[PDB]
Amino acid sequence: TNSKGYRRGTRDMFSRPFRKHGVIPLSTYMRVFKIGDIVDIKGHGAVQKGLPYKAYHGKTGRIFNVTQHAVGVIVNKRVRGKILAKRVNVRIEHIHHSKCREDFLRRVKENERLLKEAKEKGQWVSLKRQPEQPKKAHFVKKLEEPIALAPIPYEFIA
Amino acid sequence: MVNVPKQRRTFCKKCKVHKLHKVTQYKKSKERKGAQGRRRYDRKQQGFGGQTKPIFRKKAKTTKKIVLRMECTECKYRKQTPLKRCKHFELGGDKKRKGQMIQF
Amino acid sequence: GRRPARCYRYCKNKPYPKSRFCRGVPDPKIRIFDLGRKKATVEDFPLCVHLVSDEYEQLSSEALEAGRICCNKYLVKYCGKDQFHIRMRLHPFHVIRINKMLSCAGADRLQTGMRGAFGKPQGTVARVRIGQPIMSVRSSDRYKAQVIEALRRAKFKFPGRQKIYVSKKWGFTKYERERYEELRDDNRLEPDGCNVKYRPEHGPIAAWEKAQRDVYA
Amino acid sequence: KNKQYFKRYQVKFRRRREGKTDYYARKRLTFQDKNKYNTPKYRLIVRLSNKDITVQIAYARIEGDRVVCAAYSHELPKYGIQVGLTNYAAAYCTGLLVARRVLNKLGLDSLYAGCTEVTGEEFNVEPVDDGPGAFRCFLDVGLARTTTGARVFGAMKGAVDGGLNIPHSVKRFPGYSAETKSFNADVHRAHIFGQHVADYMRSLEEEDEESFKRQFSRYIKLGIRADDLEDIYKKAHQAIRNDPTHKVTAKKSSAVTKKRWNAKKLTNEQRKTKIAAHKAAYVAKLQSET
Amino acid sequence: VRSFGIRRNEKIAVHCTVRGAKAEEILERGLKVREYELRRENFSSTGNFGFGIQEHIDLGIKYDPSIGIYGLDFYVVLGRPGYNVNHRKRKSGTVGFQHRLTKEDAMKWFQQKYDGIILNT
Amino acid sequence: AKSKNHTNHNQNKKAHRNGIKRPLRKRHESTLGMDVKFLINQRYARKGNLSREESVKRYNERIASQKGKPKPVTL
RNA sequence: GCCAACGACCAUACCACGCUGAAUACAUCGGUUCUCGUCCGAUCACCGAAAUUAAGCAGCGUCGCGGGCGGUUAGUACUUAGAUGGGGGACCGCUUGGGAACACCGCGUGUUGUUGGCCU
RNA sequence: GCUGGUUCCUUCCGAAGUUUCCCUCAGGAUAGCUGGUGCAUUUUAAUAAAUAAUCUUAUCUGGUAAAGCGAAUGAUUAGAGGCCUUAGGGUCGAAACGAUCUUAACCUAUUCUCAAACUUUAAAUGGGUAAGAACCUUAACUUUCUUGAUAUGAAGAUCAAGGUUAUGAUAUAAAUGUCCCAGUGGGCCACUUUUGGUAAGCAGAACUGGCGCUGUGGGAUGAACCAAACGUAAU
RNA sequence: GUGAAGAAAUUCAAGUAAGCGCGGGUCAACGGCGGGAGUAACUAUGACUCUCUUAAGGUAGCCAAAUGCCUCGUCAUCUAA
RNA sequence: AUCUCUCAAAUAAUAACGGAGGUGUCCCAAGGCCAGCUCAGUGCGGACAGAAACCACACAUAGAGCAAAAGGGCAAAUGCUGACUUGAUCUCGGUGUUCAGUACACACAGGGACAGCAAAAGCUCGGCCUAUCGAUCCUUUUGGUUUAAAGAGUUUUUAACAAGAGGUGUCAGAAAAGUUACCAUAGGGAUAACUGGCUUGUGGCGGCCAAGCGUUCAUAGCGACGUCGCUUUUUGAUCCUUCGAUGUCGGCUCUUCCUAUCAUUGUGAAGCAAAAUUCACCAAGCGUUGGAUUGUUCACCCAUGCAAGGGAACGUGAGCUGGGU
Repeated sequence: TNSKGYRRGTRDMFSRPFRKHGVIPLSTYMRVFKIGDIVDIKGHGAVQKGLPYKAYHGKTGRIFNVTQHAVGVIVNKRVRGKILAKRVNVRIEHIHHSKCREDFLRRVKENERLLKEAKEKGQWVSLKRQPEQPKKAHFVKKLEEPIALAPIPYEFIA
Repeated sequence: MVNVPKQRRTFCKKCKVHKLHKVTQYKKSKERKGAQGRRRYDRKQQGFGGQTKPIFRKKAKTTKKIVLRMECTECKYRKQTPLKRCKHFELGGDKKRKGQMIQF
Repeated sequence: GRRPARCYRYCKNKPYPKSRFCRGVPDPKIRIFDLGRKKATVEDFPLCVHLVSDEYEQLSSEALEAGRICCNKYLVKYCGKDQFHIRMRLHPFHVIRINKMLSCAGADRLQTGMRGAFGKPQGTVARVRIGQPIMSVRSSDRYKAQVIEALRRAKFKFPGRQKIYVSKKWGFTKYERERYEELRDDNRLEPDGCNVKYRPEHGPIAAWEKAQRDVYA
Repeated sequence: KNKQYFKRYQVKFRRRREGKTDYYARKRLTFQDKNKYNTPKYRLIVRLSNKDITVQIAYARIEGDRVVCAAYSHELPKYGIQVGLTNYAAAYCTGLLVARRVLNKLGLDSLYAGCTEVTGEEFNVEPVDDGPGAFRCFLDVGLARTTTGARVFGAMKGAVDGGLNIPHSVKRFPGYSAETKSFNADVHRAHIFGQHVADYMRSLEEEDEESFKRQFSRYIKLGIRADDLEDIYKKAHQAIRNDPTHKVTAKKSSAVTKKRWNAKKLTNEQRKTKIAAHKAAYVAKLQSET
Repeated sequence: VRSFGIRRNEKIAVHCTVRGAKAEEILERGLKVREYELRRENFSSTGNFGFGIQEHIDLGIKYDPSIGIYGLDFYVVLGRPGYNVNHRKRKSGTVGFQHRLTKEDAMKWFQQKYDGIILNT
Repeated sequence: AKSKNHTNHNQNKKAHRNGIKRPLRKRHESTLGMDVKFLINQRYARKGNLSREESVKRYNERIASQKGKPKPVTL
């Protein structure tokens, strides 16, 4: 008739994977984390010192205060319905690095550079993305084994 | 049973270091009037009222917590720190002895 | 107490498992699942015939008791007493809860108004899907008439609707009947109780070697 | 037995399988505070072997440890230490060696001369003001029991007498008897000068010639009598402070794929030709009788 | 266990180990009372062998009626040069098919020196 | 009685009527609950920012006091 | 082609067995006076070398176990979405789209970093 | 804190039966929803190089459907093979310790069927964040510091360079205060999901849409079905 | 009321009436008034015997009662029923 | 009030007197920390040695243990043993949960101070993490070297301020026994008894397949285990309608209707010689009684009868009666 409290229904949020138990690999303490960086939260089930609660595992947000061995992240939590900006402290192994900026930061380089090679030829930029267009009009030869190749059913008898 | 070793080296707030502190129990100090609360509950009660104030029934807790005055051994300062709720508690102890057969 | 199953004909819940503290449950005698010459090898019974279903039916276990003792008592009459292998392919691993009015003796005076609503266990059931065979009869090819007519009299004890496959299998193997022989004829299949062995190659050598020994010498 | 054992079993790491690290010091040493983001740790490895001890200063990184400088006791026959390379006193000069093999990289040679007269007192360095604060390091012994006066702490005693600021106590220096302390500094001056190795010989000069056919042989092959061992170890200290040349090498080279050598790994073709004849050999063993 | 009333932390039993320069004299003392043609098992499969003795006075000691008699069990573990690899803190590791001692390595070595037959019953 | 205690009908039609209200995008944000120095250090560098044009060039001439910085590339 | 120290990801590294291993090495290995620990110098601790490459370890072998990867089971099972679609009901079919999984067959057997070092 | 009533007409906007607390369960307070009244203003404000909410991109998370028991745990049918020496009957034998099969296990390779409180694997529907000038680099400056021999790192304050502003389609205007102003805090119905019950026009939840508040067309008939939402009229 | 300590308010101590506590009497005062086991030359039944309890174990008597659930008790009678 | 797994439908949230359990404590070590060692079990060995212990070598991915429920988690630990310990301390705010995005309470990330272990790195602000708890008022204690008692000084006293304690378990927290068939008011169809509706465990119920019985003979007549449907006057189940009122059992009287056929008319079948009977079909046209006891309905009993069906408006109280409640 309940949940309440603080770690309920975490038989699979903080379960370990198949055979990734054991000593946490030591790169997790070695990562550098800055202020304003973006970060994910997967609560690591083998470290009880300040897990995120279950309402923040899965959620990304911006660091804005780093300490000795934990980080104070800003995670958007939807309440009803006024989305709040939370201010969560978590440790390091309950955090990963985002990748969602990482593609864009290589798009900022190239749009700086696709205009840089076009700095000399002049024209023209064509910087912004497009979603998938229709392909074109082709024509395709068989050329290579003319048609039929002809699938026709016979699908029951069984 | 909760032993407390009757000495400990905790933080003497007056000396500003850790000093050796003798431990005790707080017990109670009865309600000696004229406290103003008695000096009132001795006039609201007085003639022709029929018991004005709540008489607390419905006792529910079985234990209480325990408070230890912890007197400083240098500057005789004291400090009241509680504990958890414990149903049996004797300080002084006869400290636990481990790996041991019951004898005779 | 022996509740009818006009009231228990569908998959109405996600299925009850069998706990390990609730002892006091009724002990059934649905303990028999294979009947006939269960010890005969694959070479003795090459014909296999299933009784395949047509709904997501939930079968009672009363019906499955009748469906084996029906097909035994034609095949010990019209097949010879050992020339077959009746096998239930389908186990009744569920619980049904029966809140019946055992409300005699008339003075408990709180019995249930709606207080409380615990269930009460009085048996099993067996759930079935479409295209899921319920029994399979492994026999010799001579009694093909005697077995496809034996299973008609197993239909009319089951609810629902059934369809009677004669297999292209070679008995209870996973193999096709002709494809059984081609893989059999040199070394590659080995006898067992009622089944075979599947490509004993990897590895490493001696299992290839010693199974090549005895087929040679 | 033990077949679905393998589907579920997963392995302790690599260097807990080899038995080399411990990963319970490794987390706790190399932890820097995550607000002093990337300034490294600079710990001090001391690893010892049957032949030759090793001291490297390093700091871990994501991609394996970086190493700033390393110094072995095998370099010491340059500086006059011919044999007896795993003494405590031979462990002293190696930790002395990197503590001067590394300050040339920083140019911290004008400052922090260190305890130039070594006698066995805990002379942690002082931060010389208005500029360069002293180099910092922390001890990493890893998998040796830190017992009172082990060989690994002379290497530490080499470094703090070299000039590197390491926090340490004395309780695992030799001869500081913990019943009861006994800041007896002078037993270092008998150990860091190696004299109790010599006084082991001076207490064995008289009993057995076969004792010299036993342990501390080959001092006899170099004529190393049991009297001048300090004079070796005094001379090293002023000669290690001459030149740590950092072991430059200009072979350049004889290294490449000589000679094959280590049994390359049989691709699937010649695997199959091995199986093709073996199956042909077994029927040939069967066609022999028929 | 209460079948014989022995209790947790009751100190029922005494044991002591001997390594080197005292094993090989105590065992031959224990072998004359054994009259060392000792039975075949007595031989664990890991190359180890131990035996029971009675009447412990005949191990070169006085009877001493103040202490009485005491029945003994012996157990001798053999090895090869190299088994410390199994039992070190740093770079440990197991051994292999050989240097692991078979039972025949323990029966030959008892047949070879000390000249006792193994009494293959 | 018992008809309807604890439902969610009409609960995200309400929460999507005066709608779902993203927070903000504030240029500066509160440093309330940050590391407390850190912030006393940045409160000391905020006062000492004195050179806009004047001393900001000058210390390069002080780098040439060691003819530059050949040595300190290490630590 | 290697070795040591220190690692990273943490089985393509693991396990079993068998073979090989120049040099650098590592070990194995000798001792108990000191430091030092132990019921026991086995473990640790400290001293230094006679023996050995047996074993560790390293490299490999095996239609090996496992684990890794790919095809394939499969446009399958399931599933968003739609109908005044079928059926007595279970349930099914169609349309619009997303689309797995065991098994099975194949193919791989660690890759690498920093620092010294050997060079068969 | 309950029953009954509560008196003009048009015009505009338009609900709730939920959350937390309460000697609270026919009531309140409390937030959500509502109206009013403003105000601030944008090359998404008045003669954009920037916001905002369904898809796309990129990237995180998940353990349900399916799958699985020749993976663990948990049930579990059937036989096969086995030196066996655990072996029960025996048997040739005084027993056999010589041996014979048999039968029980045990071990090996299988096999039938499963699981709200079982998992190796793992969907669709989904949940999070990102998508440029509040940017991108370059510089030397700053700091008492805790860390650091560039008295380097970090976080900043001013300069230098920057093309065409960095998916799509949208903008019935959006942003923000106050009055937290009125009412409400009995809900019912339905697809798909679902629990209790034998069932129920029964009981209880998840999602979306409706009814309540809603007329008109259709289903002869009807609160919810299917069409369609409604100023007075013609075509 | 009494004594004591204190600058006093006040605090302490002895003593402490009736009730209550302890104790005796009373039920034509309110009320209450038991179990299990084994046994008699056929079964049955239990005069007897064991035994556990309690303040006392319901005695004279009456009764399916206007009082007995089971019950329309079982037997006789009254009735054609 | 509170905790765990499930329900829960792959974020988080989600309900019922749904399912399985837990809590109101326990611990000076079961808290801290440094070092050392590895567990369940199996295997081979060893006097008294089976299940007997204990020593001993190999295997041993956690199948052990971690105060306790359940779940996660842990292998040079968080487990076992040993060293030394008091950080189970003092202070200031902030965050997570519950959330109104309030308070307790628990937890967490820090600053300051004082310390413990450790060679050091470091670790510690109780219990490896998720429960193990409590306002105001009043009482109380500890603290300043305190402020106030307002005419002024000193001392007692009282009060104030800060941190704890004494407890509200109905756990955001009144101080609280029954009865009314003598009754009352405000209301309620938000709520029972009563008809009607929906429902069928119960009631009642007829086909499929035949193991059978039927001397023989399956199906003249029955028909085991199955299996599928049908009726709702009882029994319930619900709570839709009615509480500013629908007269609530029966019997008497009197109507009509239904077949689920007891008898009669018309037929078929039989293990149908006649007689007697049984099975089945079309069939509701005419019948379906008199009495003893009981308030009852079914009830059984005497008697009539070639031969004594079952039901519908819970038919019928301004129709009666008033025996039952």
